[PDB]
Amino acid sequence: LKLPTAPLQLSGTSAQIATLLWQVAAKENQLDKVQDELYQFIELFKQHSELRRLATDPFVPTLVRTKIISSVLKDSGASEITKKLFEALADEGALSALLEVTVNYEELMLAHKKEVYCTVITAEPLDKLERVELTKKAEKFVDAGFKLVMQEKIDKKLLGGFVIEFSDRRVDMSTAKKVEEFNNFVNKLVLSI
Amino acid sequence: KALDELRKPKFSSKYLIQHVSQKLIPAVK
Amino acid sequence: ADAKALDELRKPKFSSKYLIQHVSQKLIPAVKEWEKSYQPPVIHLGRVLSVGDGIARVYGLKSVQAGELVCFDSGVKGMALNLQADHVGVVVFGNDSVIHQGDLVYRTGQIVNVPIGPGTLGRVTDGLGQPIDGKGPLTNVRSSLVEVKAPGIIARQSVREPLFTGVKAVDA
Amino acid sequence: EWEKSYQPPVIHLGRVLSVGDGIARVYGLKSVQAGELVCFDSGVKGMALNLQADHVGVVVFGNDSVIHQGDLVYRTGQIVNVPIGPGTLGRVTDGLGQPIDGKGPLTNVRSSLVEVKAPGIIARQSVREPLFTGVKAVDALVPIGRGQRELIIGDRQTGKTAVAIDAIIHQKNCNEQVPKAQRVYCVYVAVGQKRSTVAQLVKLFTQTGA
Amino acid sequence: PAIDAGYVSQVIGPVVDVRFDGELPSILSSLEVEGHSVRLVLEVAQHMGDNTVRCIAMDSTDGLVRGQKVVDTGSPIKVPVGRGTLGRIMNVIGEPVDEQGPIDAADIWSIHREAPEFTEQSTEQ
Amino acid sequence: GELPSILSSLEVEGHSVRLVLEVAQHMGDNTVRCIAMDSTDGLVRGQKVVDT
Amino acid sequence: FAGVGERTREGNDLYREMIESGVIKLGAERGNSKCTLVYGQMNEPPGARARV
Ligand SMILES: Nc1ncnc2c1ncn2[C@@H]1O[C@H](COP(=O)(O)OP(=O)(O)OP(=O)(O)O)[C@@H](O)[C@H]1O
Ligand SMILES: [Mg+2]
Repeated sequence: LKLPTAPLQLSGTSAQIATLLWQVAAKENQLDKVQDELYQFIELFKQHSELRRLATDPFVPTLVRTKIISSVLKDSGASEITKKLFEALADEGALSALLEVTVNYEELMLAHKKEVYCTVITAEPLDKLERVELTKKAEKFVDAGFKLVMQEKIDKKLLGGFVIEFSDRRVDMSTAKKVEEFNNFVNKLVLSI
Repeated sequence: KALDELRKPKFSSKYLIQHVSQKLIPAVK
Repeated sequence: ADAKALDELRKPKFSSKYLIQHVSQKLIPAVKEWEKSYQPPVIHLGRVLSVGDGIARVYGLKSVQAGELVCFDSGVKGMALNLQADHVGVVVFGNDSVIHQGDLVYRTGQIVNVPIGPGTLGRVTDGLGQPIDGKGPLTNVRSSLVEVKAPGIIARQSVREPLFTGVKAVDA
Repeated sequence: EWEKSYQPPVIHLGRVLSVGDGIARVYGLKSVQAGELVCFDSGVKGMALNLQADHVGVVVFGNDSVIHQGDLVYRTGQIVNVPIGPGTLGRVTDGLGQPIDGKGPLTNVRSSLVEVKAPGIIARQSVREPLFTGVKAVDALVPIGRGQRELIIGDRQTGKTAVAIDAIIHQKNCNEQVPKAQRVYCVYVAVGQKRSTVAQLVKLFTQTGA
Repeated sequence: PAIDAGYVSQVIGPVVDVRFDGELPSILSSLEVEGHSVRLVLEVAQHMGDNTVRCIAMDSTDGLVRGQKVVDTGSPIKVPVGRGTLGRIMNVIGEPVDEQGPIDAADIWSIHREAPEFTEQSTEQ
Repeated sequence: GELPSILSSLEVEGHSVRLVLEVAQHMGDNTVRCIAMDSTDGLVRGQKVVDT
Repeated sequence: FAGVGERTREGNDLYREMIESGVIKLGAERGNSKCTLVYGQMNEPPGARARV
C-alpha cells in the first residue's frame, strides 16, 4: 500500500501524523476539505471548555474521551478522515497534538500549492518596470516552478538594489553590500600584493 | 490567550503514529 | 512547527463553520451523559497524578507556594518541592502507601511550619511537630517556619558565656 | 575581474530556538554542513556540530550572553579554517587564527582547514633525522626524531612545560647554525592556561629570540 | 507594561523559570520578582526555548507562586563600586548588610565582565 | 476503576501457579507498578488481575 | 575580602577585628577605611554563593 508522496519531509510524532493525514487526504482530493475541518477544531477549543478538557485533563477516563469525540462527530462534518483522526487521537489521549498537527499540515499544503512566500525590501518604492525586472530576477531563486508571492518593503539603508527574504534563505543583491564586499576585497587584495 | 494549554502536546506512546496509521488509512474509500 | 506558526492559529481561519455549530449543539448533551465517570475538575485544589517512592506528582494546585505544607485528604502532610508547569512535585511527610492516584491534595497556605513556644517544652514530637508522647496536643504554642534563614553578620556577637557540659574532658 | 564575476550568494538563515551554556539550538539552516562555521547576528561565530532532524546544535565561539531566542543564524558556507603561512611566525593568535598580541592583521598568510586528513602510508618515510631538544636527559636516553610524536606526561608541577620550552629555545640555537632547509619552526599551543602564564612565555621567547 | 514583565513558570529550588510573552531578557540579566517577602533577584542563565528563560535565584524561592510577576531590569546585577564601598559589608547583589545606611556609590558596575586582554597582561615578578 | 493502594496484594487471575503481585507505585494514567512474588513467564498483556 | 560560602561567625569575627584595628572605620571616618567586605556565607542559597 503506497500513498502519495509528501511535498516536504518533516520531523516526528506530531508532524509525522500530519504527513500521513495529508497522504490520506490527497488520496481522495480532500486536501482542502480536511484543512478547514482542522481549523474548525482549533476554533472549537477556543470556545468550549469541556472539549479542551478532553485534551489537557489526565483524569478524564479514556473510555469517556473516546466516546465524546465519537458521539459528536456523527451525522454532520465527518469527512471520514477527520472523523477517524480525532477518534484515533482520543484513543491515545493525543488530542493536544491537534494544534501542531494543524501547523505542519499547512506546511505540506503551502508547499503543495507551490507558493514560496517572499519579502523583497528595497531602498525606494518600486515603479512598474523595476517590479517586473526583479520578479524575473527572483524567480531564478525558487527551486521549482514555484509561484513567488513577493512582499514589498522599504529600507533606505540599502542604497539601491534589493534584498530578498525567503524566511529560509536571504539573497542580498543590494548595492550597500556590493560596496561592502568591494571594500573587503580591495583591503584583502592590497595586503597580498 | 485561552488556547495556551494546548501549545505543546504530551504523549504516552513513542509509537503513536503506529496507532494513528491503522485507523487513518483504512478510512479511505 | 514554529511558534511564529502556532501564534497565527489564535486568529480564526476556518472560512466555514458547518461543524462548529454541529457539535456545539451536541457537545453538552454528550458530556452530560458521562457525569458518573467525571471526577470533579481541579484548579486550586490538587489531584494526585502519580505517587511512588515517597514523592507524589500533583495535578493542579494553581496557587501553591514553593516549599509549602500541602495536606492529602487522608491527613498526610506534604511539601511542595518543585512547582512545574504541568504538575507539582510534593514530598510526603509520611508513608506513601496511603496516597492513591486521584486523591485530593489541599493547599494550606503556609510554608512548612512547626509549633514553637513555651508549650512544646517537655514534649516528645515527631519530625513535623505532632506529639508522640500521648499526652495530648501542643498547647501554649504558636506556628513558625522551619526553613528560616540564619542571622547575618551584624546580628551576631562573639561567644563569651561558657556553657558548661559537665564532662571533665570537655569542660577542661 | 571580481566585479565582472560577482553573484551575491544566497545566504541560508536559521532561528535560535534556545541558547545557554555556550550551545545554541538553531531551527532551520537546512543546507548546513557538519562542522561548518556559522555566524550569529550578534557577530559571534559558531560551529554546527550535531545536525539533527529538528534543530542544529551549534557550539558558540565566544560568550553566549549576546545570543537570544529567535536570533538569526547565517551559515558562512565554509568549514572551520585558520590562516596558515609564514606570516603567522612571530605572532600570538587565539584558538582560531585571530592574533591577540595587538600587532594588526596577519600579513602574508593563507586560510586552510583545521581538520585535515593525516598523510597515509605512501606519503611518509621513516623517522631518521634527530630532533635535538637540548635536554640531555632526553637527547641521550629517550631521543626524538623528526616526525616523531613524544608524550610529555607527568604530575601537576613537574618540569613538563620546561622540557617543551627548552625544545623550542634550542631550535633557535640550532637554526642559526644549520642551513635554511633544515630549520625547525616551532608552534606552542597553550590550551586552557592562564593568559598571564602565556604572557610570560611570549616574554621569554622574545628575550631569547625564539 | 505587561510585555517585559514576565511571569514565573516553574520553580525548582534555586532555579526559576520565567515566561516572557515578548522580548526576552538577555542571558546574565537581572530580574526582580514582585510581591516576594524579601527582595528576590533572579539572574537569567539560559533561554529555554518557548519564550521561557531559566533563572538562578539570589535568595530563597520559598513563597514563589506560579504566576508571579517578574520584572526585567534590562541589565545584569550591578553592585556599588567606588571608594564609598570601603568599610561597608555588601551581599551578592550589592546591598549593605551592616546597618550603616546606604552605600555611597561612585558608580554601579555589572558583576559580569570579560577578562583583560592578552595585551593588558603584566609580567612582573 | 480505582487503583489499589501501594503495598496491596493483587492476584493474577488465570495462570499456572498462584501469581501474587505487590503494588509498588502508582505510575499515573491508571497504571500501578507491581513486583511479582513468583515467576512472570507465561503472562499475557490483558490478563485479568484481582485486587484483594 | 570576598567571603564565599564560609561561616557567618567568621565574617563577624573579621569585621569586629577590623573595626578594632582601625582598618574599617565607622561613621564619618568611613572614608579612611582600607577594606571592603563582600559576604556570601554558607547560610546563603546556592545562587547567592555562586555570584558573590
Ligand atoms: N630543569 C629544571 N630545573 C630547575 N627547575 C625546574 C626545571 N624544570 C622546571 N623547574 C621548575 O619547576 C616549576 C614547574 O615547572 P613547569 O612550569 O614546567 O611545571 P609544569 O609541569 O608545566 O606544571 P604546570 O603545567 O602545572 O605549570 C617551575 O617553576 C620551574 O621553575
Ligand atoms: Mg605548564
